Amino acid sequence: TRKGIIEGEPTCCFECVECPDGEYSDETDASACNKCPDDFWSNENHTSCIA
Amino acid sequence: TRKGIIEGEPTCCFECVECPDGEYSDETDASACNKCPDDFWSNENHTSCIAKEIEFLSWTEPFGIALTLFAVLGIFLTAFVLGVFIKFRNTPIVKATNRELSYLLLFSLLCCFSSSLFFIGEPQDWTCRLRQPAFGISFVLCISCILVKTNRVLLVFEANLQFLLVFLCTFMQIVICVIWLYTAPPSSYRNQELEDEIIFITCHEGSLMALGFLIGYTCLLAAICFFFAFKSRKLPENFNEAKFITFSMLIFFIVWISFIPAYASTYGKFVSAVEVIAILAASFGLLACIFFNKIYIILFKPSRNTIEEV
Amino acid sequence: EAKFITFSMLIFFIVWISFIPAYASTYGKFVSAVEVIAILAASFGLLACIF
Ligand SMILES: CC(C)CCC[C@@H](C)[C@H]1CC[C@H]2[C@@H]3CC=C4C[C@@H](OC(=O)CCC(=O)O)CC[C@]4(C)[C@H]3CC[C@]12C
Ligand SMILES: COc1cccc([C@@H](C)NCCCc2ccccc2Cl)c1
Ligand SMILES: [Ca+2]
Ligand SMILES: [Ca+2]
Repeated sequence: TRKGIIEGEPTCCFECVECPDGEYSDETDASACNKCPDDFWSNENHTSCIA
Repeated sequence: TRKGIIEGEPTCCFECVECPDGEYSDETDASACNKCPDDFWSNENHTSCIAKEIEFLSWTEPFGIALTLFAVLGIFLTAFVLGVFIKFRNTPIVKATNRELSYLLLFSLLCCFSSSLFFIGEPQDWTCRLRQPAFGISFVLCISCILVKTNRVLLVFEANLQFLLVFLCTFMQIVICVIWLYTAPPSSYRNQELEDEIIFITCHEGSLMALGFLIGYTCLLAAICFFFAFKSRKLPENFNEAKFITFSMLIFFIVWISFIPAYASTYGKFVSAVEVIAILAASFGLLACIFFNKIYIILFKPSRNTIEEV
Repeated sequence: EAKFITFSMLIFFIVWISFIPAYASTYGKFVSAVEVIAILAASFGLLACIF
């Protein structure tokens, strides 16, 4: 999951937005969703890459 | 495009990240992506909601035009043969084989050819309710006419009656169709489980059990016809019509056994096309393998149109 | 062997035409399976009818 902006609120106030398919997030409090490399795709849970 | 937080930097500072596929952003400076609604999909710029493409076997698709052309050819050929038996109604060849059965069979072949047309176009609820029953009933009526036209078949039932055989053989499958259409009728089903940019229109059979009974009864009748025609093929009665019935049943089985892999391995609109082809093929087989020879003798080389020859 | 030649070529045409709506819209292993089935059906039709 990535962080999303609530406009009118400080930067520490974010919402959790599911990563789109093909993009993974393997960390906690990651700003953007990381794209999988070539010949690789995001899991069902979008947490890493599987070939 | 949407705004993305930079680590350690205030809200005013943000990175522009293009909208994911499927979602769109209409207003500028949007903090989040909005999923396109149902029936709608993201455009090429992720800014608008383009209606998802609707896929079905179209009448203007090359497959649709071609299969309609061939079905119309079959209709014209069946009308041709029926008109030839009407013009030379009382010639010995038309008289020998029961001509009322011949008209019934040709009407049934017209119905078989016309049943394929219920597979081209956008599937409606009544269309999906009518598709399988129509071909099933029409082709069972054809097989029944052929089954009473062969030999050692009228006799075994007797131990006219021709219409009794054809009526029961069609009526059992009509009962199947009524039970199916009353209990679990088919319908039309918009699928989004295929490619997500497309809504694909299917027919939803109420139960594959009723479809299985329909197909199995249509196959059992043809198998009985083939089995009885096999033991009569050497007879030259009615211009070797027993061996020509054998040929028609063999074509039926070739067409409907080459249909299982063709149906299973087909995905998308063209699945309906598969069915059409099979239908057409079977019908054509029957027509030719039952009629054309005789028709030739009726119209060309009429010297064989004698009681001795037939 | 007129009927046998005729039915060999009928099996050929019928099998290959039934697979036109499949070959037109399919991808992956199913394409190769379609090709193998068509080849095996035409070959078996010739073998059977002729011999
Ligand atoms: C829709 C498309 C794909 C099919 C087009 C083929 C049929 C409409 C016609 C064209 C050739 C016809 C065949 C041409 C020749 C014969 C020979 C004929 O053999 C004979 O025993 C006749 C003997 C004689 O000539 O007196 C039997 C019918 C048959 C198979 C005909 C059956 C009907 C056929 C297959
Ligand atoms: C073989 O004789 C027949 C008797 C009735 C109908 C038909 C054809 C025109 N449709 C088959 C229906 C195709 C089918 C098969 C399995 C599961 C779903 C579906 Cl959709 C042939
Ligand atoms: Ca504030
Ligand atoms: Ca700072």
